[PDB]
Amino acid sequence: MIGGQHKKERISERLQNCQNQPKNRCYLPGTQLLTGGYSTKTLQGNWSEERADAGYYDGKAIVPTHLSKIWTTEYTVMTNHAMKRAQEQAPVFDQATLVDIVDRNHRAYPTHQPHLDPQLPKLKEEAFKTTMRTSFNHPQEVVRPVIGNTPAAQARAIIMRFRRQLLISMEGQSAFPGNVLRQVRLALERNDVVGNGVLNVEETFRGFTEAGVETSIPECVALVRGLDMKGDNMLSIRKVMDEMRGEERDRRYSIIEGVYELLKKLCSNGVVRLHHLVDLIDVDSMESVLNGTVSSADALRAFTTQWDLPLEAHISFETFHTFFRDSSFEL
Amino acid sequence: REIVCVQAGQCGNQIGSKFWEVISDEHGVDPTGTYQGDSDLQLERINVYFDEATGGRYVPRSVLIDLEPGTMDSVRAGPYGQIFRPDNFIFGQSGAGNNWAKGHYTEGAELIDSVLDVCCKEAESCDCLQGFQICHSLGGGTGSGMGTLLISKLREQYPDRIMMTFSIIPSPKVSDTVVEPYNTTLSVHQLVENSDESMCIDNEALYDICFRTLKLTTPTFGDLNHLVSAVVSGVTCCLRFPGQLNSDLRKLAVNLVPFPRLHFFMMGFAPLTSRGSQQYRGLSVPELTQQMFDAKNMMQAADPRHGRYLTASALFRGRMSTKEVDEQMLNVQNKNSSYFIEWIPNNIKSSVCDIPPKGLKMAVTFIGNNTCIQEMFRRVGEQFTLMFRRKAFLHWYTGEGMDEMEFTEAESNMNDLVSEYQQYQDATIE
Amino acid sequence: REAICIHIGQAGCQVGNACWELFCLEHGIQPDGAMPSDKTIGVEDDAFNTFFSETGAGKHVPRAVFLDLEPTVVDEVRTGTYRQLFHPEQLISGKEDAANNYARGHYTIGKEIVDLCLDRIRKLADNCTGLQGFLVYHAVGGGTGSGLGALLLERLSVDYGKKSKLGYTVYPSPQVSTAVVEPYNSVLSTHSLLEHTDVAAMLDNEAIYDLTRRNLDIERPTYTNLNRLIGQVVSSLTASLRFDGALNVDLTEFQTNLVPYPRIHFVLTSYAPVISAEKAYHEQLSVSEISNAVFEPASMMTKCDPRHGKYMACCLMYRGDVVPKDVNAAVATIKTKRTIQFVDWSPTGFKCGINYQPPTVVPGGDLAKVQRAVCMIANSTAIAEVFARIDHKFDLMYSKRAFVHWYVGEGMEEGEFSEAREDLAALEKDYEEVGAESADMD
Amino acid sequence: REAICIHIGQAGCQVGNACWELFCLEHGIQPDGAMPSDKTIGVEDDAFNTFFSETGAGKHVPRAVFLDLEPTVVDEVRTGTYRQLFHPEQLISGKEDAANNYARGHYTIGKEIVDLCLDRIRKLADNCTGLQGFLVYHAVGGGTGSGLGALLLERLSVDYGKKSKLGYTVYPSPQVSTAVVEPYNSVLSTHSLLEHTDVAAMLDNEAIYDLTRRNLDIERPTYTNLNRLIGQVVSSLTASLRFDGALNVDLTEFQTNLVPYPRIHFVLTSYAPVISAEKAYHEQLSVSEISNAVFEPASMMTKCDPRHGKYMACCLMYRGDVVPKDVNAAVATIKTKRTIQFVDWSPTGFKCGINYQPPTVVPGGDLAKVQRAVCMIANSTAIAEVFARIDHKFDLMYSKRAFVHWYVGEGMEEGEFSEAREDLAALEKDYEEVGAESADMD
Ligand SMILES: Nc1nc2c(ncn2[C@@H]2O[C@H](COP(=O)(O)OP(=O)(O)OP(=O)(O)O)[C@@H](O)[C@H]2O)c(=O)[nH]1
Ligand SMILES: Nc1nc2c(ncn2[C@@H]2O[C@H](COP(=O)(O)OP(=O)(O)OP(=O)(O)O)[C@@H](O)[C@H]2O)c(=O)[nH]1
Ligand SMILES: Nc1nc2c(ncn2[C@@H]2O[C@H](COP(=O)(O)OP(=O)(O)O)[C@@H](O)[C@H]2O)c(=O)[nH]1
Ligand SMILES: [Mg+2]
Ligand SMILES: [Mg+2]
Repeated sequence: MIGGQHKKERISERLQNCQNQPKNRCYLPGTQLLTGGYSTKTLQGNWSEERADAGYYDGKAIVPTHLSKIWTTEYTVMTNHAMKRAQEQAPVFDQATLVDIVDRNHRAYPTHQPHLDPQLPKLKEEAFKTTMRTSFNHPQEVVRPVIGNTPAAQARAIIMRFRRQLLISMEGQSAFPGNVLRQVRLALERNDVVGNGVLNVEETFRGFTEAGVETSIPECVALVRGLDMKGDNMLSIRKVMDEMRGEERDRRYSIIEGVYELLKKLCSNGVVRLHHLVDLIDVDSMESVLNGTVSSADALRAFTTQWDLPLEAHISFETFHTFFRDSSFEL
Repeated sequence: REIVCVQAGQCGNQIGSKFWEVISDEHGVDPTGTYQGDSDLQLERINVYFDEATGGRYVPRSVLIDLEPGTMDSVRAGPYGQIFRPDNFIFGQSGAGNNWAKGHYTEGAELIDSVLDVCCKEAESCDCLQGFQICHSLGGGTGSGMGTLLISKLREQYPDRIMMTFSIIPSPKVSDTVVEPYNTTLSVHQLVENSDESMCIDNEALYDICFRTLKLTTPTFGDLNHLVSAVVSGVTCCLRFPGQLNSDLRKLAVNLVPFPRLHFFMMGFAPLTSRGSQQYRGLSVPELTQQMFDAKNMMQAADPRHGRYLTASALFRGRMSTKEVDEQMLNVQNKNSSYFIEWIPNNIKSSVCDIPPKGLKMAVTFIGNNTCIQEMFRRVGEQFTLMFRRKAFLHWYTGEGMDEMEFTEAESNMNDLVSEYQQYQDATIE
Repeated sequence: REAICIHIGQAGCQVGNACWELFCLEHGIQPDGAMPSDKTIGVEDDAFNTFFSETGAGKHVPRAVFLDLEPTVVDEVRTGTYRQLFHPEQLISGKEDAANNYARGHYTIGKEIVDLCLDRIRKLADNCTGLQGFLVYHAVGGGTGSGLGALLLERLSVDYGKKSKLGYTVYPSPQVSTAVVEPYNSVLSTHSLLEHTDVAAMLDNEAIYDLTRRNLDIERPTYTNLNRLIGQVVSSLTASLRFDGALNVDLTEFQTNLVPYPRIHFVLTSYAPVISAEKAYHEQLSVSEISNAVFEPASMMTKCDPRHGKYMACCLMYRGDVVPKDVNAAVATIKTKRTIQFVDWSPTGFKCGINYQPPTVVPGGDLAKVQRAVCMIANSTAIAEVFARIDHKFDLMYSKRAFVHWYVGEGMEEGEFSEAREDLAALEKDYEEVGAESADMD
Repeated sequence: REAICIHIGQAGCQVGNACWELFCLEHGIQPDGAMPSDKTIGVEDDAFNTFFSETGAGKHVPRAVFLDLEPTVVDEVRTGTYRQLFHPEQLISGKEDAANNYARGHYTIGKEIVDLCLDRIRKLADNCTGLQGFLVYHAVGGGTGSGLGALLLERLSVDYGKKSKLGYTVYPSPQVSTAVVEPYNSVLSTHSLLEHTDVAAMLDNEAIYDLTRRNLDIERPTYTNLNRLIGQVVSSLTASLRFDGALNVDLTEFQTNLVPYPRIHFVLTSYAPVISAEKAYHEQLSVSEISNAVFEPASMMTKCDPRHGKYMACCLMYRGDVVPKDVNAAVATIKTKRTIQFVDWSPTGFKCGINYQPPTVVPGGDLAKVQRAVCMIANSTAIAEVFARIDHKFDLMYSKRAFVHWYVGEGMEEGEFSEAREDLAALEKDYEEVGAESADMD
């Protein structure tokens, strides 16, 4: 730790007038941890293992000197870029834990260093578990492969997981099919702050959490990196929604295009508007209304609202196509 | 099923202090003696090593004996020393003088009755008593003489229980005392008659463990005694925790000893790795088994590669599959088939315990019955024959009162032990 | 109607946990012993009675004892999840183990425990009105299972007499091994078991490990998997008592059809649709496919190859959606095969059973859900190979009197080794004579 | 699916530093062996396995050993930034250098260190399940690279046998030179490499200096630039194992396609879009331009002119956005050219590979970012001119025994010089005979 302060004499040692070798702590004058006749600063003997100690400290001041800058090795110049990033994080202990480390209290063998083991807390929670208690609990209480390190692979896997979660959940089911993806898209749009239709990692996380999907920050980092095509870590809402709809089969496309071509010929100048669709639809023929579980007026009202357009808006083929890909997601 | 511990002499008291630190840590006992653990699984077998004091406290079932109180004052001053019961410390007023005859005959018979009284008071308190465990050095004075005296008396008084010993034996390279061969020879003669199971440790082997495997720059006796405390506390783990295949000291003896004189065993403990390397290699059953059979990791100077295994036992701690254990033991037996005695169809017993030591995912302790134990005794007998022909220091022992005939009997008995191991080494089906 | 289960030692108690888990989940008893009251049930039902009895308050309690000499495993059962299901008297535990010594269990220590066990079994047998046998689970490799199992079977055989005793023993695997002294304990167990058992189902661990590696996709199996497979087998065998079916099979019919001579009661086992959930949706599982499966040695739960011997009798139990005509077509196809051979004195080699209840699926389990299953128990001379190898290992050790001082010191005569070894030699000759085709007749 | 890297001496370790920098940055492993949380989410992948193995805690550690007789370069690795990436046992260092003496490395000093190296490689190779070759980096001009590289390759070749060994070797350039004794060491090295290597790639520093002056605009290059170019070449050759592609090329296919006779295994290497950022934005870089580029001698990384010989085989690796039809059209256009000639016994002269992963960009690097690249290794008789010049320099020095007393003092017979010189003379005659324009029918 900085400045030592755990290699120094303790008050109990001073009061008891303790000597050196019973505990072999080199702090008294004239005694020092000599490896090969020299200090650990010199590369002789067992310096590598002594430098691997949990309580090791090197006397390097944080404020640097001039000759360190002047005297550099070619290897240091080659590998300095990674060193600057690698020096950001390091484990730290308080003083009581350092006292425990120096006194080497709880160890299976003399060289066992449990404080340097990153899996210690899960070991502690995992301790004192018996085979039967794990294997004989209460019986009531108890994926397409994707290959490659490419970010596109990660994005595809995450998209598939999200789609499966939405199918099993099915929030916001309406009287007319096609409201799940609409709710997800609206939730994403609501958390945009700028107005240009792009999102970053944190807003993507908040939006997908509001939409009902359980995620984490690394998931959103991977997704935004995978779906990025212009190098700015911005996520386009249109692109992600198009990927959430998925690949479309041929029969559904054929029916959609046939219905659109039929509707085109019944209008003037081949321009179709939304009130045409509202007037011409035959809502009382669905299986959900003839069986007797959804009223016809409610179904028509649900259909009219899902377009998110005024009654005089021009409905192109793109809007019709997108609307009925959204609806096919539930059938 | 309760064990009673006896700690004798300087080495025994020092090893005991580290052992009782390890046991108190594993069961979450504070150095004040208060239970502070975090699972009920710790409490249901606390009786095995601890006695119950009234409010919070637990007290450890151990007898401390020494001829000069210097060690007792050192152990009472240690970090866990307060836990020990005051009435369990028995001491005299003058040292053993590194002399077997003094320790056995003059101050031994004077003190031994008060020790037997304490051991009986401790023994009769158990609801069911398991074997005794003894720690002592063979090279010393009070450890060898009074320890073997006490062992003989307890074997007279409790012949149906188990007798287990951990014993320190003189290194081949540097002596700490000039008269080591006499004390060692007399003690091995007493042990081979009296003991049920005996473990032997060379300090040189612990130094080689530390330097080659752990790469310690400046090891101390605390490290050696920590390794020893680790194996001793490991052998009993299946006695005191649940597991898929429970085991017991008597079950170990039944599987390890083919004939009643062949009860001297080698020890090892597997997860050992240097502070720099531990981040680089995960624990797994192949790694533990390969280190476990490497002679570098065995705690005696004789190496298995010059002998053959009659029998071995491995106790595994942790949650792991049984198939991997069984197939590893089969693969080691099949690939190295010349090193296993052929008239026994399967030499390895396995046992599995769910709860590893804290901060390790898995561990195994290994007990081995190998004919290479004959090499240590032969070397000690050589040094004895060089000293005895010239009566090099014999007047001390004769002045205490010993007959020279004891030395010739003890030499003959050790030579017969070496011969019996050598004959089974070179035995054949015919 | 009723059956009493006796569980001995470590393997028997751990297998008991899986068995009672299955019987609870199949009948629907909760871990606290109370069935879900629901709204109502239209007609009154009784199938549980084979394994459970109800109190006047409607709690269920099971007809079993757990016997051990060491406390740890039974105390583990006592502290587990099923604490309230078992009656506390049923869980019997001693102070100290038999330390892999048959002699300690039989002579010294089990003699103290047997009278408590016999008093509990008597109290169970008094609370029955159509008891039709004992089922026993134990391992012969350990000390208490062999010694106390033999002593208790002897006492049961004197007190109860003619009542049947069916054992599901776990014998030592042919190259996987766990303890050094296994041959002595298995020989001495088998000597007592020869006189005092009606049908011995023999199981090995190496076969169930192979089965879980090959068919299921488990690289690192553990005993809970093996015990769940054994539990499935036991549920299949006892289903004939408990549910409606086309062709029921009472436990006395197994002994009548499967056992030709009173010593020839060692049998082999095999279970067909061991399959994982991912494999299960790519394949149909028709009657003829699972019937073809049960005769391959890759399906067996014991380590022996039946192509090196001759079958004497087979009993085939089908449960689930099966029609008798498909069973008949399958058996006729098996009969056509040239690598399956029957001794010429057994022309009508097969017994069939057909039950409507499909196998239950356990929440943590590894088997898939399937509409039909078949289970086989069969008597074959290939079981001689299992003994000859144990006896050879015994001869190897006994030539040097290996470890013998433990057995003689704890109270057993040296003579006891030679009698048992000669009895197993006679068992080898029984399998030689029974397997002989014909003599020199005119 | 796996490869093990062995780095020897100064050039091989310094080139290794650039290689492992690149492989880390390409996969995304941090300098401390970890991998960030977003690379390991959503998909589960194995491509690292060719070069890294993971511990059970998820740390990555690389499959390499570093061998040197002097401490300084390995101590630079031990104290640098990548300290935590490498396992400390893998970094092996001796006490003192081989002092430009082949004899000191091979006979006296390497004999002490070689058994540790073999033990580390064995411990690595046992923890593998699809090892598919050894990659070796060394220079033949220095003492330890020649002597210890030969000794280690001999031992590896006896112990591992048939497994392939591919070497990247820096030979002495035809007029830039750094030490006097280079001809002796290069001849003696080449004698060992003939028997114990499957393909040998030849490099000259003078060519990479020319390439860095001509294509890039760097007047004053240093070893880090050359080592980064070499690292790019190695990444191009090993990319076929690690990423998806249209036409994969396994490391055994290189050896099958490139080597016509067992001695004729020395290949030339070149790389196409070495280009600066200012030129890169002035030009399109279609497939046909880079295919035409790889055949110009200004693109080569070895100082030889291929116009003085005939090609026997070429292997062209395309990585990035390329479609096979343009590769076919390009190869047909190359085949049309009159200054490119193939031996008449090799009619089907080309092997192609196409991989989708584009080349990675290193933060301090000098290459531009480009959508596609091609790398070529080719076998040609022109290589015989390099050996003839080495032999002339050897003959000049050896006629007067100019330095031989050092070699004789460190343990070598004078005879070994003449043996090696006669073997390399036979290699020259092999390249004369194999290259024969035509044989007569009579
Ligand atoms: N299949 C299976 N085998 C088991 C199980 N438990 C133990 N075994 C095997 O049975 C043998 C050990 O027998 P044990 O039941 O432990 O012996 P024991 O009855 O406890 O006898 P003692 O040790 O004297 O108490 C070994 O071969 C084990 O592999 C189990 O749950 N399932
Ligand atoms: N491309 C490149 N060439 C190098 C590098 N280091 C040395 N060389 C060249 O390789 C030759 C020297 O070989 P060395 O590697 O120094 O010899 P060595 O392996 O250290 O052998 P010893 O001197 O005995 O230790 C000279 O031609 C150098 O120009 C390097 O880092 N990159
Ligand atoms: N391993 C170990 N050996 C010890 C320790 N203390 C003393 N010894 C050794 O034991 C021998 C001395 O025996 P000692 O205990 O003094 O005999 P005593 O005088 O009868 O108590 C010497 O070989 C010492 O090296 C210890 O703490 N650990
Ligand atoms: Mg038991
Ligand atoms: Mg050098």
